[PDB]
Amino acid sequence: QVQLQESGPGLVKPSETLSLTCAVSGGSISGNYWSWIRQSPGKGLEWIGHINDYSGRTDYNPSLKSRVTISTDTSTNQFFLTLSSVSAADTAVYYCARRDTDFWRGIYVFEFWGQGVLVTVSS
Amino acid sequence: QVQLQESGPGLVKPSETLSLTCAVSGGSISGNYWSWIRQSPGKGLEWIGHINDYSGRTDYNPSLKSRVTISTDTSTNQFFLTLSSVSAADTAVYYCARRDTDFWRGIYVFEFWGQGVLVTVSS
Amino acid sequence: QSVLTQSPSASASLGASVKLTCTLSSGLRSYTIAWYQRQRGQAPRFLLRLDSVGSHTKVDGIPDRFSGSSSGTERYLTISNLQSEDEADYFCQTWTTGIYIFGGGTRLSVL
Amino acid sequence: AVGIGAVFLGFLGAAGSTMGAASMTLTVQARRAPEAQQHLLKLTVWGIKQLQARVLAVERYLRDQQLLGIWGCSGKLICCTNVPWNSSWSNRNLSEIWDNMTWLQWDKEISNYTQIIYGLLEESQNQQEKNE
Amino acid sequence: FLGAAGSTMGAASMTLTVQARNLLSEAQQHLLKLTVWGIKQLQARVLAVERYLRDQQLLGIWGCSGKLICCTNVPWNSSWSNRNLSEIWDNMTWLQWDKEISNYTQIIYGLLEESQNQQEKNE
Amino acid sequence: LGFLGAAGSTMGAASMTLTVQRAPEAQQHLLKLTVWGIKQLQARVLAVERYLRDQQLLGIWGCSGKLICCTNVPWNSSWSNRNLSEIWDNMTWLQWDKEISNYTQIIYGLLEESQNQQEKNEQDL
Amino acid sequence: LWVTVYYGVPVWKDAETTLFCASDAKAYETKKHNVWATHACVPTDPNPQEIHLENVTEEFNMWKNNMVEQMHTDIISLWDQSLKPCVKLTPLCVTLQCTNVTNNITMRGELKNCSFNMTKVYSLFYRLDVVQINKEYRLINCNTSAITQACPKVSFEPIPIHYCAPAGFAILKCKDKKFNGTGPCPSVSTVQCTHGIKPVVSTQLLLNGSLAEEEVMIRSENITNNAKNILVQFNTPVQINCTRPNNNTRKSIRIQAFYATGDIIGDIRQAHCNVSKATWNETLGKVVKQLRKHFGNNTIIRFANSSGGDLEVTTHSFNCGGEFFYCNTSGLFNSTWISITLPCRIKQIINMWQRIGQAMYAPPIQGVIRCVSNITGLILTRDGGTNSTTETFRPGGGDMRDNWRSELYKYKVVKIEPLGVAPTRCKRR
Amino acid sequence: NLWVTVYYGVPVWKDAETTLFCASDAKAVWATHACVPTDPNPQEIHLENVTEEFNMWKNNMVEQMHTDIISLWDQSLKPCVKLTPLCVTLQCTNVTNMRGELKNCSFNMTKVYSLFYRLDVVQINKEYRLINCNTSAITQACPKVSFEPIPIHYCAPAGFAILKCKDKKFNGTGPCPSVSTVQCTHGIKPVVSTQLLLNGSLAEEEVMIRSENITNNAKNILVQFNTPVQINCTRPNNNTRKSIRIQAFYATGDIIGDIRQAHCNVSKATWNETLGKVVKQLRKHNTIIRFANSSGGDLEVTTHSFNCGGEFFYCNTSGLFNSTWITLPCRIKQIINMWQRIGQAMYAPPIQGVIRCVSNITGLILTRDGGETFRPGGGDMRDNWRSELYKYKVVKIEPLGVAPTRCKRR
Ligand SMILES: *[C@@H]1O[C@H](CO)[C@@H](O[C@@H]2O[C@H](CO)[C@@H](O[C@@H]3O[C@H](CO[C@H]4O[C@H](CO)[C@@H](O)[C@H](O)[C@@H]4O)[C@@H](O)[C@H](O[C@H]4O[C@H](CO)[C@@H](O)[C@H](O)[C@@H]4O)[C@@H]3O)[C@H](O)[C@H]2NC(C)=O)[C@H](O)[C@H]1NC(C)=O
Ligand SMILES: *[C@@H]1O[C@H](CO)[C@@H](O[C@@H]2O[C@H](CO)[C@@H](O[C@@H]3O[C@H](CO)[C@@H](O)[C@H](O[C@H]4O[C@H](CO)[C@@H](O)[C@H](O)[C@@H]4O)[C@@H]3O)[C@H](O)[C@H]2NC(C)=O)[C@H](O)[C@H]1NC(C)=O
Ligand SMILES: *[C@@H]1O[C@H](CO)[C@@H](O[C@@H]2O[C@H](CO)[C@@H](O[C@@H]3O[C@H](CO)[C@@H](O)[C@H](O[C@H]4O[C@H](CO)[C@@H](O)[C@H](O)[C@@H]4O)[C@@H]3O)[C@H](O)[C@H]2NC(C)=O)[C@H](O)[C@H]1NC(C)=O
Ligand SMILES: *[C@@H]1O[C@H](CO)[C@@H](O[C@@H]2O[C@H](CO)[C@@H](O[C@@H]3O[C@H](CO[C@H]4O[C@H](CO)[C@@H](O)[C@H](O)[C@@H]4O)[C@@H](O)[C@H](O)[C@@H]3O)[C@H](O)[C@H]2NC(C)=O)[C@H](O)[C@H]1NC(C)=O
Ligand SMILES: *[C@@H]1O[C@H](CO)[C@@H](O[C@@H]2O[C@H](CO)[C@@H](O[C@@H]3O[C@H](CO)[C@@H](O)[C@H](O)[C@@H]3O)[C@H](O)[C@H]2NC(C)=O)[C@H](O)[C@H]1NC(C)=O
Ligand SMILES: *[C@@H]1O[C@H](CO)[C@@H](O[C@@H]2O[C@H](CO)[C@@H](O[C@@H]3O[C@H](CO)[C@@H](O)[C@H](O)[C@@H]3O)[C@H](O)[C@H]2NC(C)=O)[C@H](O)[C@H]1NC(C)=O
Ligand SMILES: *[C@@H]1O[C@H](CO)[C@@H](O[C@@H]2O[C@H](CO)[C@@H](O)[C@H](O)[C@H]2NC(C)=O)[C@H](O)[C@H]1NC(C)=O
Ligand SMILES: *[C@@H]1O[C@H](CO)[C@@H](O[C@@H]2O[C@H](CO)[C@@H](O)[C@H](O)[C@H]2NC(C)=O)[C@H](O)[C@H]1NC(C)=O
Ligand SMILES: *[C@@H]1O[C@H](CO)[C@@H](O[C@@H]2O[C@H](CO)[C@@H](O)[C@H](O)[C@H]2NC(C)=O)[C@H](O)[C@H]1NC(C)=O
Ligand SMILES: *[C@@H]1O[C@H](CO)[C@@H](O)[C@H](O)[C@H]1NC(C)=O
Ligand SMILES: *[C@@H]1O[C@H](CO)[C@@H](O)[C@H](O)[C@H]1NC(C)=O
Ligand SMILES: *[C@@H]1O[C@H](CO)[C@@H](O)[C@H](O)[C@H]1NC(C)=O
Ligand SMILES: *[C@@H]1O[C@H](CO)[C@@H](O)[C@H](O)[C@H]1NC(C)=O
Ligand SMILES: *[C@@H]1O[C@H](CO)[C@@H](O)[C@H](O)[C@H]1NC(C)=O
Repeated sequence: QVQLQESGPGLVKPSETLSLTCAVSGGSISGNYWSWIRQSPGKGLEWIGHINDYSGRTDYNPSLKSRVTISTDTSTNQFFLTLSSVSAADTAVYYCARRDTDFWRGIYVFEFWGQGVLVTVSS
Repeated sequence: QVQLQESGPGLVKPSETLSLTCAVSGGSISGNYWSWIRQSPGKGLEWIGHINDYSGRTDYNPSLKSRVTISTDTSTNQFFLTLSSVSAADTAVYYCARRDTDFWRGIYVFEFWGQGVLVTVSS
Repeated sequence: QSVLTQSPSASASLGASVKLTCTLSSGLRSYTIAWYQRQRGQAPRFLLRLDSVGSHTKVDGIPDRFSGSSSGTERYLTISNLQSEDEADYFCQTWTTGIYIFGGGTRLSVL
Repeated sequence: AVGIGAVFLGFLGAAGSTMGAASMTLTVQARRAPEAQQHLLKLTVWGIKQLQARVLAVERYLRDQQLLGIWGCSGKLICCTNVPWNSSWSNRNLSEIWDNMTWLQWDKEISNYTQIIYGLLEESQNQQEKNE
Repeated sequence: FLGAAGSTMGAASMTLTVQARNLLSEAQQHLLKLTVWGIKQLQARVLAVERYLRDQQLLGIWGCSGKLICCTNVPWNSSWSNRNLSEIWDNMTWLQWDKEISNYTQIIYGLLEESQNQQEKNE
Repeated sequence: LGFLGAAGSTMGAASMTLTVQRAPEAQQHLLKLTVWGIKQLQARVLAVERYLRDQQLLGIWGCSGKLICCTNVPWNSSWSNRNLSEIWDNMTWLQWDKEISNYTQIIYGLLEESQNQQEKNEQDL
Repeated sequence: LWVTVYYGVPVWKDAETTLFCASDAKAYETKKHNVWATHACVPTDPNPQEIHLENVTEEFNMWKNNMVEQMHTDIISLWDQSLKPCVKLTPLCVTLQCTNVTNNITMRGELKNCSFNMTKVYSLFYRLDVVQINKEYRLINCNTSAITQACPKVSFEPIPIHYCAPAGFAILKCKDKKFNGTGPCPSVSTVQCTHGIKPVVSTQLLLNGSLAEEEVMIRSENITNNAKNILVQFNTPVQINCTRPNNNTRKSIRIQAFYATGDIIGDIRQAHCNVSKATWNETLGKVVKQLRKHFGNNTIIRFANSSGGDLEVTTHSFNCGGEFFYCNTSGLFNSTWISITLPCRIKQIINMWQRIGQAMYAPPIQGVIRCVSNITGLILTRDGGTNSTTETFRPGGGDMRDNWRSELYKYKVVKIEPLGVAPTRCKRR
Repeated sequence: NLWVTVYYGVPVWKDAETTLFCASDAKAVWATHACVPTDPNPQEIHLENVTEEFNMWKNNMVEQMHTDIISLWDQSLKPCVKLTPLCVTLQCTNVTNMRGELKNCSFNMTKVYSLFYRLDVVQINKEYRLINCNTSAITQACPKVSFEPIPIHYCAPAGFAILKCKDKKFNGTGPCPSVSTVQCTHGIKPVVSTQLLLNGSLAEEEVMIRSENITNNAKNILVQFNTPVQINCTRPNNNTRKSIRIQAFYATGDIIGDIRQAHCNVSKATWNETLGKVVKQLRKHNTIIRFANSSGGDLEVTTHSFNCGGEFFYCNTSGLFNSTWITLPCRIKQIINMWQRIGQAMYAPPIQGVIRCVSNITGLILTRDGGETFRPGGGDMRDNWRSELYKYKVVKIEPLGVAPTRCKRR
């Protein structure tokens, strides 16, 4: 059983870095895939990125590869999202989730999800 | 004071491997040439092969190059002949001898010989 | 080619002189040889090296009665003061290339 | 292949053996490449790597020896101390621990209290040397 | 690492273990840079280990053999800054003590070696 | 290596002596320098490993560190009995080792047994 | 009594530490130059320090192992490092005018001869590789992908790789032939360097795999749970002979020397693999026997072909001679049990390791490409489930770590801590 | 009532075998790729008052060097081309445009003629064949690699030291008063020769003579000179390389210019003086000291077989040894089997133009006679390599020591 707690500023001005921090408890010692997903209001969900907290190699959505950066620290056992150059359309509910390693016939699913932190951009 | 002793099967069937073991006492630690020779009944002797105890550079008679294999065991300080595809024409008295290390006027001699061991092939 | 020849058998009475002839081929006109004796049922013994000029290399522990000489492509092994132990098989061997050439074996008996 | 790692594998040489048998085994155990093509420089790199592996082995061994020397043990393989063993640590008698269980099970039962054991050992050695 | 380097004599003497443990811590041209870097790093660690071992050997010459708080039999001559033992042990930091003793270290080492050897030989 | 200078001297002198005891990348012929550096660090690491094994032997003989260690097994008669003065005054260490080389295994075995017995009967009381 | 320390004591602690690679001496020394699978790794010792232990039982768990993740990460980094020096194909992303070739029909050819105006130059591509745009065609991922082509000199082939624990660690190895890979292992040996591991990419099948002694083995973290995969290790390797019956030529078009496929010599036919029917039937019999043993005799075992999803998992993806075949197994697993020529195609744009990052472009291979391989391991995904009716085992896989876990199923990395203490009747004077 | 005491730190060493790796100077001739470069600071620590008895006839460094030389030869020869298809009947005829010697032979391969030497081919009973084509798988040397001897130092690995003897009065065996410790060795030259040592090291003081046991007239006698006897030796023939494709086989075409046997001279006065010093030396250890020529044996021991610029000369050396107390007609053959092996044989592809090599003569190999006549001999390559390795001995340092002193511990 893995528990997720996401945190970060609830109000962010336009056109600066947006920082989110998600702390995980009960995860596996290595080989985890910590993924960041978001859902914009009045729109469907969309994947942001994922980190292999053992290898350290990242991966991001192709349309957001220039604005995001995901890091992870094992000692405190957390992982951070930094979405720089935020725009007006990036207001959304952000979730930090963990995707499995079963790969049941060409799928990776995120079994464990965070509560869902609001991020609103306004002046 | 170098003494050579030989042992092995006395009777061997056609079409298998004949293995003969020769042990040495008093020989030098390294640099020696251990030679295997044989004499068929009613015929003159002929050289089978030899091994350099230090390097391991084997050498065999050209008429028996594709059938024999000579190896050494430095830990117990012995050396083995393995003659494959033995026939009824290979019955002979087998000797294990030590090669000279002087080369006096273009000769390598066999200063020390073994007592000779009989090997026969019969139906 | 390259081959050694010698008498198949020779004999003499005890206390006499025995001559052993080792014959080299045409291409072996001057090669050195080595003499080997083998008493029946024992380890063959090194006797001596001997070249075409008459030089011979005595071996420690070999009786001084053994002697040798050379004449062209003929090598002579002379034995004097015989006993029953000298009855054996003798042969001359040589090294031309990294292949050895042994004699056909000569049985010497003493009566 | 050579160095101190072989010594560590020799320490591993008998894991399931008896405690006394393990201690006796510990006491007993205390004692031209062909270079075909572009192999010289790769051999230099491999030499750097092998030297660093051997140095890692040596440093781990030296750290263990220094930890042993912090207490009253210097460098002896087997060592005797002067801090009492309270009954809280495995109150049951010593015949079963010293005859039946292998070192693995003893380590599993002690790993919870190994830190306080080390602290008591170091404090006892410090006190013994200060008083003397 | 240095820890209580500047603290009073007593605290440093009680916290010796910290310093004791801290003291023992392709493409052609790219390959040459790599091997020079490896040479530098390996030389650094090997020299550190050898200096630690030399210090351990010096301790072994005396009656220490790896023990931190050693104890010898050499009498303390008054010529080496004779003062009150408590005053020396609660006022001056290690640095000033060694600075004002660095003129007599060699004679102390020689006396220690001679006393240990005499104790070994007499008994 | 390094301590070969004292060789050929008297055991008294040898014992006394042993008691007392940024490169850039513009250097020409770089490959020779780096290879011989590899060799020198090989030598130094083998030196420290040999020292560690020798110290382990000294520890199992009840000496731990130290250089002039003393023990309790008596000198047997068969081990080339000679007058101590000429043993320790004229000949050299190499010759002495060549003389006692046949017996060093027995020496080590007796030394280990003596130290083990000393530990046993010291922990006895 | 008192407490005594014992330096030099056999102790174990399950801890994870980075391991260094070890290439076999003959792997690199003999002939291999400029191949990814071998690099500056330290050559292994001539003979491993394999010491057999007695009366020891250690707990193994491959599904919580760490060597598999470590080796997967090493393979990822090695593959990226191999691909880095090669020149990118970014300028190639442009509209292409394509017409499909009708020189020969096998099962249509599906190839497309496409012209691109690189200031009209022709090239040959495959249908899966290029997608129509609305005739005009475009590379499948050139818009939002940093597409790249492999270096012409380098070649893709498995090469043995050993893993040696650093000083202070050990590799516990379960020598038990009958070992499903979980819980206690009766016979535990210890090594410094592991046996030969060949990094091979494959789905639904294990090629160059390590045959398992005794009988066929079935492994899973949870047979009952549907989600967890199932590894099947045969005892008798199955021959497979697969060949692409075509020959191509490489045209050097400068963008940076891009290599494009040329016209095919003579006939054009889709690739085919061959497997003997009787050996396949016998191996399937052993597999279903073992699965019934894990499921009861009365259980009914059924098979089916892939259930879909992407294309690298439905089919059997594998590289041969430098060409990446995606060869279907639609017909191999079509048989209902109670108590073969594989036609297949190629895709020159591949997404290795299932990431949306850089995709590598397969260089053309001149001449007929044929290869023999050792089908030794199967990856099965249990059917859903309604109970006590039957079971279906359509092949799955795709997760490369699952492929690695078959070779590293019998190793664990352990930290030795020879500083144990003990109580005894001994007091220091 | 004495007691053992351990004395860790004592400078005790013992002789012990090992595996010296290599050391070279040339760029990675010999294969040389397994040879590390050599630009160290050779630490020549001269020990004091150290008498360490040496030996030369029982070194295990010599066999190690011989094995290294054989391995380098085989490795260099390996990537070359086999001459198996050459095993065909040769239609040979004499050439006139040391009278007969060379023979022109046509062969049919699918029909071209080339030049061969009389001692290189043997007739069959007009029609000739190679000397040993089927018994030994002949392989021809690659043209790019020569046979010039590159200096090859031997260094001891970590933990071992090499002991030099700087004493001039030294016959190899017996105690050596002056000794020094080193890690590398001097520039030993792997020259192949018989009866003459060719470019080896020069001994100081007077000429030196040495053997295992002189009295025993079987042990080879090595003599090291003081003043080298200059020998310049040529092959006065405009040889023409000819390439024939079967895989590129090389042979000799028609000779440009006149055909003359390869011959060379020796400074008569210097040779006489050096031989006089030698014969003065042999009087030790007043009878007749003859000097005959090589008594029988194969071509590798009868003549002064030696390489020169890729061409192998087997030279008549009777003239050099006839003074009882100078031009030498050097025969030429191109087939060759080295180190007295079988199944391996080289072809020595011809070199165009005229070759002339100027070299010293530094050592002599002589054998006693029964009964003197010190006729030359040799061929045991170890005897040749014992003329430079006679002042080296791999030694392992053993610091630990035990001594009987008066102590009681506790
Ligand atoms: C694994 O095994 C399953 C069988 O269990 C295979 O599934 C069949 O796949 C074939 C193609 O190989 C399918 O044939 C296709 O049918 C589509 C639907 O039309 C018919 O079939 C359905 C039932 O599926 C009926 O209800 C309907 O009345 C029709 O009879 C067609 O649209 C397809 O046409 C398209 O593809 C073909 C071939 O490329 C083109 O020529 C056409 O122009 C068009 O593009 C095709 O005819 C069959 O229906 C499938 N059956 C099932 C049960 O799924 C899998 O293919 C096999 N492999 C994998 C990877 O799953
Ligand atoms: C070493 O020195 C010795 C003596 O100092 C020397 O011996 C001489 O050798 C020559 C050459 O063989 C002998 O000359 C022979 O004379 C007889 C007389 O009939 C000839 O028949 C011989 O001819 C045969 O050999 C020729 C080759 O040399 C063939 O071409 C010919 O067809 C025959 O087969 C031959 O000419 C001479 O008699 C001896 N002298 C003595 C005193 O023995 C020897 O040559 C020197 N060199 C060596 C050994 O390499
Ligand atoms: C003993 O020492 C002497 C000198 O101390 C030494 O003599 C050297 O011999 C070599 C071999 O002939 C000479 O090198 C050759 O010299 C000629 C004429 O100068 C050149 O034409 C040659 O050029 C060749 O170089 C290419 C690459 O190496 C070859 O592939 C090609 O075939 C060319 O022909 C070549 O340099 C050298 O000049 C002399 N040295 C002196 C000072 O005279 C002798 O070889 C040593 N060993 C023996 C056994 O004598
Ligand atoms: C399981 O092991 C098999 C061992 O044979 C593997 O087969 C080999 O696969 C490798 C690539 O991983 C091939 O290497 C390339 O092959 C192509 C074509 O092969 C033909 O040419 C080579 C070279 O002359 C020759 O050796 C083959 O026999 C074929 O004639 C070559 O063009 C490349 O140069 C390169 O060699 C092997 O050739 C191929 N051997 C065969 C025929 O099986 C098999 O791939 C392994 N399983 C997997 C998929 O990992
Ligand atoms: C090379 O020179 C050395 C000396 O520099 C020679 O060593 C000498 O060898 C002889 C034996 O052949 C030694 O004689 C010995 O005498 C003692 C007492 O008489 C006796 O007990 C021994 O059995 C032995 O016969 C002699 O002492 C020794 N020289 C020295 C200075 O110790 C060596 O013989 C020379 N080698 C050659 C080939 O000339
Ligand atoms: C040094 O070289 C000489 C030259 O041959 C060797 O001398 C010979 O050694 C043999 C021993 O193998 C002697 O044979 C025996 O001699 C004893 C008397 O000492 C005698 O009782 C025996 O019956 C037997 O004949 C031989 O006499 C002696 N001298 C000669 C042949 O002239 C010596 O062995 C060589 N030294 C070494 C260490 O190799
Ligand atoms: C493999 O078989 C072993 C048999 O011991 C399994 O180990 C235990 O199996 C029992 C059922 O027989 C379970 O109740 C235990 O929980 C298992 N313990 C362990 C070690 O997990 C092991 O689980 C099996 N592994 C698989 C499923 O491959
Ligand atoms: C080596 O040289 C000697 C002397 O130069 C050769 O002996 C001569 O041979 C010729 C040819 O028959 C005779 O005419 C001479 O009379 C011989 N010389 C003497 C002094 O008698 C010897 O033949 C040469 N070696 C070879 C193998 O030919
Ligand atoms: C012959 O040997 C000498 C060694 O004595 C070689 O070296 C020369 O020795 C003389 C004598 O002291 C020196 O003056 C020269 O400087 C040395 N070098 C040279 C290149 O002459 C000499 O080289 C050898 N002969 C040949 C042809 O190499
Ligand atoms: C490329 O992909 C992006 C989304 O990442 C999309 O917005 C854009 O329209 C695409 N362009 C092309 C050439 O398909
Ligand atoms: C592909 O080939 C078929 C013939 O098999 C043809 O009918 C079709 O028009 C071709 N496609 C295009 C885009 O030309
Ligand atoms: C693969 O299968 C063949 C079948 O003959 C077998 O010989 C071989 O050993 C197997 N494995 C290898 C090493 O290719
Ligand atoms: C080589 O050929 C010759 C003649 O052609 C023959 O006499 C000889 O026996 C052959 N060698 C072998 C080893 O058969
Ligand atoms: C020695 O031999 C040579 C060559 O065979 C000859 O010229 C000379 O006359 C002979 N006699 C001597 C040098 O006294």
